Amino acid sequence: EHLIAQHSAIKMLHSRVKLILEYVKASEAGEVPFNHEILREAYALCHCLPVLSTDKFKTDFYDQCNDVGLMAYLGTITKTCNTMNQFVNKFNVLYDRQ
Amino acid sequence: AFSFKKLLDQCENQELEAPGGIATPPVYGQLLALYLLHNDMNNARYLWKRIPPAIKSANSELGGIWSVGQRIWQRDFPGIYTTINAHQWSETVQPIMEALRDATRRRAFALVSQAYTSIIADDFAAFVGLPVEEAVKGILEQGWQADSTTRMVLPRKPIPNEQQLARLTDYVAFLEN
Amino acid sequence: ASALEQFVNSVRQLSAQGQMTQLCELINKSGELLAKNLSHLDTVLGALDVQEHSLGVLAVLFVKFSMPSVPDFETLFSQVQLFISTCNGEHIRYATDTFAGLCHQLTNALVERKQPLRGIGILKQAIDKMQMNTNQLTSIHADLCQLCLLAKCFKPALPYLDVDMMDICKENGAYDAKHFLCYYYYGGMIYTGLKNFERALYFYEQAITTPAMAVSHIMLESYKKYILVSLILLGKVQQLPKYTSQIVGRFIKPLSNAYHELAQVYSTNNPSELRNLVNKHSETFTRDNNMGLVKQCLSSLYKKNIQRLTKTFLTLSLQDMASRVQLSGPQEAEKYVLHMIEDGEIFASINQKDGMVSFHDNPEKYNNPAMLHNIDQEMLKCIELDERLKAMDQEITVNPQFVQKSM
Amino acid sequence: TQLILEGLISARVDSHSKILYARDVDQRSTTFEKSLLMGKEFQRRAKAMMLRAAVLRNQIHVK
Repeated sequence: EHLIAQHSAIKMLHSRVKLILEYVKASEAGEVPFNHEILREAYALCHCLPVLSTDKFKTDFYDQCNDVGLMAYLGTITKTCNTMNQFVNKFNVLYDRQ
Repeated sequence: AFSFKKLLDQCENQELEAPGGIATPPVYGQLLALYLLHNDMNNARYLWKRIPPAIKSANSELGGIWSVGQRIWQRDFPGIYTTINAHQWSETVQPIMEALRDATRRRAFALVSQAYTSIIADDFAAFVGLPVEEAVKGILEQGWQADSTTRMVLPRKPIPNEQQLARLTDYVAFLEN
Repeated sequence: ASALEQFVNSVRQLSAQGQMTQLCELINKSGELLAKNLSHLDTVLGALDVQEHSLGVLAVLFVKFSMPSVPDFETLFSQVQLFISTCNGEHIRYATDTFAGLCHQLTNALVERKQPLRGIGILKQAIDKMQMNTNQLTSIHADLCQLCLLAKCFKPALPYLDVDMMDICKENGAYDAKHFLCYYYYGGMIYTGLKNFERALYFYEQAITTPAMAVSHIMLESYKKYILVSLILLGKVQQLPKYTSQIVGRFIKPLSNAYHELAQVYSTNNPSELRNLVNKHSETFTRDNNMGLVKQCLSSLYKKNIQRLTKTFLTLSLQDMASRVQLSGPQEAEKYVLHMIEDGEIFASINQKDGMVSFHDNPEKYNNPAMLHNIDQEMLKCIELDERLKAMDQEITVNPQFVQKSM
Repeated sequence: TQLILEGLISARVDSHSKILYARDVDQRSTTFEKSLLMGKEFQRRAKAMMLRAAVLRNQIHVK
């Protein structure tokens, strides 16, 4: 559901890009030769598309990934020890006494 | 490097599959020199201890390689370079010996760059086993600082999306069950 | 010889007619004819075929090795290699005791002849054939590690020692824990030889924690090596867990008193006094087959003093560093710092212009993809570990005893 | 130096200029380091307990 949820959002944006791309293709052949502030801005948004990142943003982006990634590692350890605890409890009844 | 590693693996396999239990002297020499190349001092020392004294007596080149290895263990770079260039190495040993020379040069260069904010020009020349002035010009073209008055050298210390998504899926699948 | 021919014919019939369990029980039967009758086994090997015929050949070979009449070892070794190469031991897992005894006898012969270099590969192949999974530890591993230690060739061992083998083989009840102790002691020695002090200490600790009701010299040597490795790595003797053991510790602690004295003097933290004690007790530590571990302990004490200085000093001169650590001069301190930096044990820098060593503050802020990759690598070990844990838990559920209590 | 060894001063001795610098380490760097050590110890203890099940399921002991 989480991935389909982002799949719908990307599809929504993907449909918008198709409309812009088709309009430019039609303008190259027919339509209005220049819709003025629209294609001017549409080009500006294709230039703003590569959001420039500096060293600090990649520093913080990797900072967030490592923090929760460690949290993910802790969650796996917590799940693993519970399975170990269940294994130990079952093993102490399988052959062991007391 | 990669070819040297493949040769080392092949020589180790040949040693393990030796018919009479004793490898040919070229194989032992290649093994020892390649262990010296990778700075694997423990493996080289154990291999030298494993070699019977009959090979050592019948092949003084093996003794020379062992002396070079002992010099590497003591990390006396001028002595290391002097000993390497003193003994004539056969066609199977000369290129790998020169590779060991280059590896030692790079190792000393990195150690000086890391540990030494300042170093005497003579000390750096001894560490690299090269004359002082051309070493100075080589480090100047390396973007370093050198003081002529005090003869001191100031070295300058220098996941794809597909792999991530696979790891993220393995996050959920492990926690899903 | 008629009885041997009848036995060969019976083995052939059981192999050709698909009688796996009948052949296994015939091999496991009395076999007095094989024991009393000899000099005809070569014809048995020649006439018999491979696969389970080769399993019968292996049984005959084990009978041969059980006798002192073993002849030309070269011809025997070629036959053993041919059997291993053409091995189809789909049922050798039943006659594990015979194979374990064969491996023990072969290793004893190799030690007697002082040729342990070639036995490493044969024992590796034997381990591969015997174990069900890579997570299985057998008695052959002890002999393999012994051969690696004697031959001073630790290269093959390290792969199969870096893997945790959590399935001990009963050897049909013939697995004496002496093999377990030998394997752990020799693996610890091999790891010490490769400067892998952490895994060597782990192996020594596991060997110490083995529940044993009697004293053995191998166990005492494992304890002594554990003390030495603990002194080298952590600078102190790691406390034995309350997971504990049996009379082992109770009798060792009185016995290994000299190593405890060495540990105490190490705790006093005086290189001069430590060297004086070592000279006093030289002959005591000479009974170790290695004296280099004491020099390694001294070097580790020097490195620990340097690290304690770094934990307290931000920048220290070479002269004062030599004075504090009691070194002969600034050059020795400079060389020690360079060697420690090369090994990655400290982050510092030396300024020869002013004769100062700058103990740099820890630059590792842990903000690189390498740490993320390392975390993901530990993940896959944990996920595989959890899957193995779940698999055993399912196997436990199959046990009738759990079901009988549940029903 | 003795106080640092005992504790409760949290300081570093820059003996070059003889200046005592206080230690203020980031929690995250220490947290990540010891968390990784815990995971390595947890895996090592996971191996040891995993090993212990071997000698008991297969009845392995000194006779």
